[PDB]
Amino acid sequence: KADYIWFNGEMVRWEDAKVHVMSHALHYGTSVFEGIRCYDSHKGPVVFRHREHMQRLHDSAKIYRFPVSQSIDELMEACRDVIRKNNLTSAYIRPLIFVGDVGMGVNPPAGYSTDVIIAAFPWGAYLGAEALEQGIDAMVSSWNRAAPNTIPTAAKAGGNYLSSLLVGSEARRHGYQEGIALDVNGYISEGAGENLFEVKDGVLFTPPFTSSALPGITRDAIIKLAKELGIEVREQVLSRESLYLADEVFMSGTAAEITPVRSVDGIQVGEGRCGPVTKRIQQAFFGLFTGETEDKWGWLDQVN
Amino acid sequence: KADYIWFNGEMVRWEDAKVHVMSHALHYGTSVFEGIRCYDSHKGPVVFRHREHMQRLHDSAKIYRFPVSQSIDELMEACRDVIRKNNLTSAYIRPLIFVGDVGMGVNPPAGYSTDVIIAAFPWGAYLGAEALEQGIDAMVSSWNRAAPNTIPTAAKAGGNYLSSLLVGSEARRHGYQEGIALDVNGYISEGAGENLFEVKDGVLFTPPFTSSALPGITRDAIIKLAKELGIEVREQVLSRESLYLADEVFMSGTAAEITPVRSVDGIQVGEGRCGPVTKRIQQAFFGLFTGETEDKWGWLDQVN
Amino acid sequence: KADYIWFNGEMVRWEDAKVHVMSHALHYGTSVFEGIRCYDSHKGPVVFRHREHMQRLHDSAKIYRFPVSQSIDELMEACRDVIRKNNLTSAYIRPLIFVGDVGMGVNPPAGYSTDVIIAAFPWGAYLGAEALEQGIDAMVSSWNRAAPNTIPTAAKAGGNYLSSLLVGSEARRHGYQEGIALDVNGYISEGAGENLFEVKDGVLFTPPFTSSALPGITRDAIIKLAKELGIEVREQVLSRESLYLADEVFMSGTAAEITPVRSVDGIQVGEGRCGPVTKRIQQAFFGLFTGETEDKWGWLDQVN
Amino acid sequence: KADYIWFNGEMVRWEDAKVHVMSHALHYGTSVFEGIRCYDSHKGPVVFRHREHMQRLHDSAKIYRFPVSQSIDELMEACRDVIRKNNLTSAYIRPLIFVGDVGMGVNPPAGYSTDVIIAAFPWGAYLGAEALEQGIDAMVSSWNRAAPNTIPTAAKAGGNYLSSLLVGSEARRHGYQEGIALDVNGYISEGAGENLFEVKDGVLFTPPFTSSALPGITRDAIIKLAKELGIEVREQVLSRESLYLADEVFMSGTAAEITPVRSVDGIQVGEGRCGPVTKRIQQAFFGLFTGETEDKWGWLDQVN
Amino acid sequence: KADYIWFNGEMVRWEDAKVHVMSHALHYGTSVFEGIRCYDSHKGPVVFRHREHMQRLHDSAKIYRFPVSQSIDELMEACRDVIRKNNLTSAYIRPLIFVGDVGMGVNPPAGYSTDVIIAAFPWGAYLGAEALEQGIDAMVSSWNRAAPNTIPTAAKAGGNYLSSLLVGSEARRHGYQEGIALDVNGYISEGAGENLFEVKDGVLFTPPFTSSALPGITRDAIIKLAKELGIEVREQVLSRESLYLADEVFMSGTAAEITPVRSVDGIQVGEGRCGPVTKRIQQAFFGLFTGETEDKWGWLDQVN
Amino acid sequence: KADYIWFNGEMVRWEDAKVHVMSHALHYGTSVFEGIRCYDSHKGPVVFRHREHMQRLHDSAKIYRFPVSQSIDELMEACRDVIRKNNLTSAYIRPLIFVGDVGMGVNPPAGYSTDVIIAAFPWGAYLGAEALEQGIDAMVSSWNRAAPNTIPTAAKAGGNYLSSLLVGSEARRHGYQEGIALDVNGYISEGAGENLFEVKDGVLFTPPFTSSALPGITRDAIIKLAKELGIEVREQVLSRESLYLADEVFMSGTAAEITPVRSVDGIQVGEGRCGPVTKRIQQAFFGLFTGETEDKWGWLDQVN
Ligand SMILES: *Cc1c(COP(=O)(O)O)cnc(C)c1O
Ligand SMILES: *Cc1c(COP(=O)(O)O)cnc(C)c1O
Ligand SMILES: *Cc1c(COP(=O)(O)O)cnc(C)c1O
Ligand SMILES: *Cc1c(COP(=O)(O)O)cnc(C)c1O
Ligand SMILES: *Cc1c(COP(=O)(O)O)cnc(C)c1O
Ligand SMILES: *Cc1c(COP(=O)(O)O)cnc(C)c1O
Ligand SMILES: CC(C)CCC(=O)O
Ligand SMILES: CC(C)CCC(=O)O
Ligand SMILES: CC(C)CCC(=O)O
Ligand SMILES: CC(C)CCC(=O)O
Ligand SMILES: CC(C)CCC(=O)O
Ligand SMILES: CC(C)CCC(=O)O
Repeated sequence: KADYIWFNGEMVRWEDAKVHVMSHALHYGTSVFEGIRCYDSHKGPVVFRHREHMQRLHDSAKIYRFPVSQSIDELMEACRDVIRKNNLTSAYIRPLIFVGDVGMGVNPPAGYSTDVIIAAFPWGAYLGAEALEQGIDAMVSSWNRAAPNTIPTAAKAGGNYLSSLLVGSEARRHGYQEGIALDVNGYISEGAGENLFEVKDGVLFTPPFTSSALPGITRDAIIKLAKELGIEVREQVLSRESLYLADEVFMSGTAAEITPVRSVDGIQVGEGRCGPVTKRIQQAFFGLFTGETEDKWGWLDQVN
Repeated sequence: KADYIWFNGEMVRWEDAKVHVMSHALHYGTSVFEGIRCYDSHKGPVVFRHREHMQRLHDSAKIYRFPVSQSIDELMEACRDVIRKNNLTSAYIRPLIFVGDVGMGVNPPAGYSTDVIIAAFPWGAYLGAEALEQGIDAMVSSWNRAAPNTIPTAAKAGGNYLSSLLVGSEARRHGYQEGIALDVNGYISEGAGENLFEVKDGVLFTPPFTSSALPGITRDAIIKLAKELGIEVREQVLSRESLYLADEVFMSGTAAEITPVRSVDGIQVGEGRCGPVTKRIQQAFFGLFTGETEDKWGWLDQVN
Repeated sequence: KADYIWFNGEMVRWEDAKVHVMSHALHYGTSVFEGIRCYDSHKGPVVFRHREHMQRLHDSAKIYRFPVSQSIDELMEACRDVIRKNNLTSAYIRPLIFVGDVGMGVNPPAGYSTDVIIAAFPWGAYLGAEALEQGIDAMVSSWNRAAPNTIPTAAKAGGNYLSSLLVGSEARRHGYQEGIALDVNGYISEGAGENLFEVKDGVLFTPPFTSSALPGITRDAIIKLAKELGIEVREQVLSRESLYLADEVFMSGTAAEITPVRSVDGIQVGEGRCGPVTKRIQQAFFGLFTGETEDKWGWLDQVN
Repeated sequence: KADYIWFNGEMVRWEDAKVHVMSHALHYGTSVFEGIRCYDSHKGPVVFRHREHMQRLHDSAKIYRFPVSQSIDELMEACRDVIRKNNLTSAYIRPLIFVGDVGMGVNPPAGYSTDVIIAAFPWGAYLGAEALEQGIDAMVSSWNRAAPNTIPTAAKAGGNYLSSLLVGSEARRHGYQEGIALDVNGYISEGAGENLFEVKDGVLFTPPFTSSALPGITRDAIIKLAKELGIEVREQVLSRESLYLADEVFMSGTAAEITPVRSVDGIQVGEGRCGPVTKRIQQAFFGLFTGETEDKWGWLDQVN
Repeated sequence: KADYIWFNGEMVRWEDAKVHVMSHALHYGTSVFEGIRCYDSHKGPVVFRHREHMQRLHDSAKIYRFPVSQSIDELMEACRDVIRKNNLTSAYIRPLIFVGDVGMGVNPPAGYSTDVIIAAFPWGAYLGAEALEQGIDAMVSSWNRAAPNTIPTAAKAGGNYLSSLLVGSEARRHGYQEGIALDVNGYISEGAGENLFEVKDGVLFTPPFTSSALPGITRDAIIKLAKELGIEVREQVLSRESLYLADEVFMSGTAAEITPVRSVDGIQVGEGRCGPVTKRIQQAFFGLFTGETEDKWGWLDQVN
Repeated sequence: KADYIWFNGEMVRWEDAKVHVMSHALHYGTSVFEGIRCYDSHKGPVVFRHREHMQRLHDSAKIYRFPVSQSIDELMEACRDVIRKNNLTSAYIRPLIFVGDVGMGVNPPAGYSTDVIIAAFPWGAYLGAEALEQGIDAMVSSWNRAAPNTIPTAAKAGGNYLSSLLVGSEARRHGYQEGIALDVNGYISEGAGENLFEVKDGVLFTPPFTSSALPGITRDAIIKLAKELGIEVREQVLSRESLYLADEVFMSGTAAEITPVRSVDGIQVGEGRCGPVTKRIQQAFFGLFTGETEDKWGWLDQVN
């Protein structure tokens, strides 16, 4: 929780950010969202890969043809505003575009417009406080992720999350911290809400987008950092068994950051601790906020 | 629109039926809903297959493990209440169970409870005023319906509708009234929001639930009425070409009722008008509210 | 070979029935055809299920949207004409509608019309003289039949036959008489150019159309005859192994008529001879031309 | 149209290039063909990648086991002959090998031989005169391309085109210039008769042959030219959504040459005009016939 | 354990029934087996559906082309002998045909013969003592059963069980008594080593063999018993969610007999105890050994 | 055959290495094995990639959760011992870990242990004496290899071989030396018991592990050797037709070593003899045992 929320152009007090119960998105999952993080750094509060997330918000809405009034720059300025306004140095930002109080027909009437919301608030490690250091225990779920030409997995839309709910809850019900989903073909897709990486003989592996895996921005950052460290990266389809044969395995995401996976299905991964390559990558990633890692791509956007 | 909405046990003015913008269902599609119809009949206002719809509401919530405080009888009494309170003789009722203002984690915290809403209001023919008589022009969509073990198609959940949105909007964008989706295997599934039936040589055909088709209550009623009329019904997988070789084809649903399909992909179906078997079924269905058709199953629930 | 061929409305001498080498169908497989048989019977020459084949010719062209000038009755009269004209008592008739000398673009220009041809000539048993009595040796091919929503298997079109060529030639190259194809899922579809039936514990089994099997008219006749004989018929998906466990197995088609399969992949079927149920069915089928079997459906069309 | 056509070794007047209506290829799609282009250049008339096309003609025939009497050099000499004989400086050449007047059995009798035809004539831009400059509007088809082990997509055979007909006609029926087909898995295959390329962040992307995409010779030329220009090329499986997120997208083929795609499914691609990378490639391609681009591979075959 | 084992025609003492460690079956899973039960009844010791099991033994070996020296009658006689010789009144019999000490090449040399073994011994309820009365808790496995045309699921061969090991161990590792596997399409196949049945609205449902389910002999008996009791049986494909919506669910097998399933994935089935229809079937089944159920089919084979 | 076999830590005479007929592995395919080769070289008897094979033995058992008492070093020491003890200078070693005489339940009781066996003996070329020089004739099988998430293809387990038996026996039954299997998608997987390679335009191609191909150690060696020779290697999915268009094709495996394939399905590959690239690779491979090829990786383990 925080003080204000940007709602359609104006800062509104948290308690007043309400919407009608007949809002389209509540009944039909018609919304698109993003997960962005603001980190306190050596240059003060900074939003990580800000433009890239806002660009993806526009891309997700474009696929579903949701009209967006605000431009990427407007959304970026609004985001910074929310952080200053709430006096946050570090936080989790949540942009949400949704179809509001329009008719009850599945297809909204021509000429309608969407409601936009940007909320910021402090949020710790998604998979746990000690998760980044010690790693987590994952389980391969019995539920598969969406098939290729059904519900576009490249779009970060609300309705998609019924799948993540099923995958993740099943893992947690059995004592695990997160669940790993396979696609309809039986290959590794990704975790319930985070991308999956494997390390084998010093080489980094990740499933392509065609494995029903969302084009993670953290995923993209890791691939670029790895190339700077001189680590070979291979984007290819991975079998289920590969999880038991890999030297290391970890998950990535905005909320999950970079979490090591110490075991899968009760089978220990390597030494059962955070691996050496995962460590190098974590150090290089968090080094961006200390100044140890040079921001060569302009991933740090100053809030001021 | 109407005057009141049942919200968590009490009648609230329509305009005051608001919910926080950080409600789980707005971000993750975590909601379950129903479509029920109240018809003005020879016995006064009557809710069609009321218990069955409320039973399915509980079933959809059960699959996702959403806790429901209200029993089927409570929900039924609340439904009748909304209709009387709003002075409606005929209307479309919309029960909605959703995960409210709880955390932002995909998996709701233990001990949470859902919010329930029941709204009633007048609503005409989903596919058009003259649709029931003249029929509509459908198009086979380029988007497929959800694969079998991904997002359960037997549950009527909010997030599911991103698919119906894609299928339906594509058809309407090209001049058609509705779109027909095929499953991932290339077989007929159903319309964007209505079951599909075909008539060939006096025999009724419908895809099974395993074709990613939701277990329609109108679909079930039609199969039962058809058997009363002495019409053979075959529940089997159907190829795409069957739509072009069928003597008749129609759609079923609570909102769509029984709508004839006069053409598919520009190819005329039979005579290009409502067929004889579809006619028989329409008369038998609507006859329930006139008294011509005996309600042998107890499908009519008096509102009083 | 015979004397005349019906070509676009007029009887032309066989040798003169030529068409330009730039005819669309030669380059793009754009043609639809039928296989019909005329049998010498107790009522004289009679065409078997004449209207049904002509109706299917129209259906196949309809799916591909090929314009057909002739009506079903015109085509039927033309067919009878060809048989009388050539003095045939028994023969194989071959109706062929194809896209002729039009442009070279894949999609023919609007307003074009198709060329129609009807040729009749004597033709023995497709799988061999002794095949109907002793049976044949079949082999399951390594090539699969067309997937569901790619090239419609319900249409009897020319281009489809590249598949039948592959399936059938492979079997014959290895010493077998015919090849049996599986669909993309690994279930039994049908032979290269004939439907497949299995007999197990007195029950008849056949794959549905959804197994990429063409809706055979001989197949349909057998199903109806079987029901008259009090034989249970089950139209369901069949596994590959079922061919080794079945008591009997046979193929059906216009050209192949009813051919028993004595072995599959070197594994003998039952006694390695024509089975009892297959025999009953053959007797009932050929009995239609002797008068022993009453033509209750009007399958025999007199040529006069 | 032109004056002569090479038919089985000798130049025949166009109007006399006839074949019997009972030719195997008319009924069973048993033919293999090529699309070659002759360009007027700085070195006079020149056939683009002549040997490669004739080599593929032999390869397609080899897969189906069609006997070819003519060697690659004979076919090349005959091709040049047709161009000179018809006084063409620029034209579209169409080599066609087909199973002629042999029996009516699906499998041709042993010892048979095929008929060969080579026709040349002027032909403009396949997708339109202004298509190369302005680009076209494409639509993702509801029909999928052939599954992997059914009808070999690597062979350019006649029967294959029933699929291209379905995909292309559907697009044109809805106001689009061309249709893009997905494979049975739901991934991008290619256009109805042209390969598909996408540009994203300066990188070129194309589906592999395993996506049911024919090994285009223009496709191969573009990949080689791109590498000369220092553009990274990635041959990988592509999701349907990628078409909406791509900076640029274009089609390639002998008849279509290099056509930009300005929109897909009503969604604008980048700027809605020919993109910068597509431009570079177009200039480099057409530069071959001006002398600006050095023919390092020996792609230009002088007709003389 | 017992005193003797029938080994290649002769009664050998249990302790001496050894085979070389280089036996083909030990390295390549090349064996076929059966599970048969001998019950103490009102007619004394009786082997349940003896011939049917031995017939299936021959069928499984036939699929793999393993040569069997003994006829069905000899194997039945041998089975009865082992039961008498070991003084058993009730027991579990295990016939096993395997490729013995032959070469190390995958394909055994021509002219080889198999080794046959028949061991009998007392064996309680597979899923537990109180499992038949109380029911068990099942879990849907993350591992799928063999695809249709890979390793024939209709054959009861040794190598198949690597799959059952994976499915069953996963369930037991999480606190469940048995695991339920889905096929590659995402539909219900069966338990790790027992067929699956569902009861909904008084109707019995079971997946067909094409769902990668072995043709259970107990399954076949239940279907026939149910028809005697006037219970409708439907053999059709079932979705995963159906397990949560079913009134009752139970498993069948020789070793498992008829075990009720009180919960699936933590979701209670009906009342959480053995259901009414399951009970009727159990009573009818076990009634065969008391005389209450008339053996109309000749399922009880006297040992003497 | 040889004199001794290492059995659970002790050298036992060949004839005495027996196990009970009720051993779990005999009935359920519950075993894991390796194929290793000892070559007579310039440094004396040497085991090729010894550690890698023993490492994979542990990996296969780990996937199935079979407990292994011996460490990789103990197994390597045991392997060398057997070779010395049997006075072998060149041989084929066969390590086999299997579930022994434990209960008859599919899941072995907790606390059980496995039996380990290591047998060594002389063994010639798997596909024939002159196969390495002349090449073999292969056939594409009608049986497909295991689907992705069913029975893990990355594990070299006993039960897997029912598939290899079917694929290989079918080829041999038709006059071929080996069969090539496609996966469930219709793409090339590998031979019945050896990996598959293709050479096209001087480039090496091999299917990835996700094509249901086991991670061959010989396959891995060839890829590394090829990179040393400056030959481009591409690990990608391959279509069936690619076998007919390839310049060269060969198989790899411990027992098969490097065997050229001169024809596939009766279609000659290239020149019909061992190709140039295959030859270079063979010479480089066998050169390791002569000293001509430097062992840069430490692949040769001295027996002493
Ligand atoms: C958002 C998301 C991720 C993480 O992506 P980032 O862009 O790295 O935040 C991973 N998986 C799924 C399913 C997601 O929706
Ligand atoms: C609700 C629904 C239907 C219609 O079902 P009824 O129970 O008859 O209202 C059809 N298809 C989908 C996708 C639906 O959600
Ligand atoms: C025509 C055909 C048949 C036979 O059908 P009939 O209508 O019985 O002549 C069977 N299979 C295929 C592939 C066919 O095209
Ligand atoms: C011929 C063809 C192409 C274009 O290939 P080019 O060799 O470049 O002429 C593309 N797609 C299909 C289906 C084709 O047949
Ligand atoms: C043997 C078996 C069964 C049970 O079959 P019964 O003939 O009833 O003993 C069920 N499932 C599998 C996988 C089996 O092997
Ligand atoms: C063992 C095996 C191979 C060969 O692997 P190598 O490690 O090279 O011996 C190939 N295919 C299969 C199916 C195998 O089991
Ligand atoms: C809520 C998360 C599962 C998804 C967005 C993120 O990674 O922040
Ligand atoms: C909007 C509709 C598709 C909802 C279901 C119904 O009420 O029929
Ligand atoms: C030629 C045949 C394979 C097909 C048509 C028929 O059955 O007559
Ligand atoms: C008509 C075209 C699709 C043929 C291929 C080409 O010439 O490009
Ligand atoms: C272990 C069991 C699954 C074997 C088969 C049976 O007896 O039911
Ligand atoms: C029989 C062989 C396929 C076993 C593995 C090998 O040694 O290559």
